[PDB]
Amino acid sequence: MEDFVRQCFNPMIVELAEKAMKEYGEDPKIETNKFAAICTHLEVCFMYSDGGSKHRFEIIEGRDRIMAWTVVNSICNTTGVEKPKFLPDLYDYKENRFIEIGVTRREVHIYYLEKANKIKSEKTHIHIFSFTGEEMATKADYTLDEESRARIKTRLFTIRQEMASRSLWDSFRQSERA
Ligand SMILES: [Mn+2]
Ligand SMILES: [Mn+2]
Repeated sequence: MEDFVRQCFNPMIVELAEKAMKEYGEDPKIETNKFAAICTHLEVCFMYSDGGSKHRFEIIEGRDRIMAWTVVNSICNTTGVEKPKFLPDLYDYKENRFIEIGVTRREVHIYYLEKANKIKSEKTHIHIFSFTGEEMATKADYTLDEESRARIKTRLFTIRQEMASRSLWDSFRQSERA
């Protein structure tokens, strides 16, 4: 799986994932499913931010904590949107709302509720993807066009298929915890 991750994801995503794991004392060479999951999540966030009009989204995920909060606080100050308790993933300048993105190995509805429960926000939009083509977004409002969403859904399916071909998928699929 470590070899899979390093050949599947671009070096910027892999570096960010390694850093995120080491910040919690986790070794990417040992907790390789986690390594894969973090990379997938980052890749989805960046894909999502590329799917709108130029300048539609601000990326928050993947930034160091200080810069992430600087971005969040700046946006809150200039738009008056409520300050979230936890860092979200993106800000949507069109809809004027923060976005929390999730990618799940279980099922989109359970992950959606867990995420709703964690952030406890009246205002932050949630969008969840699976590796088998399901999605689930707050108020069935999927933000992006069918084409952009299809690209994300296809990418995750492709990752799943590659894992399966290497006999990595069944361990990976069963590795997410409530
Ligand atoms: Mn995040
Ligand atoms: Mn997220």
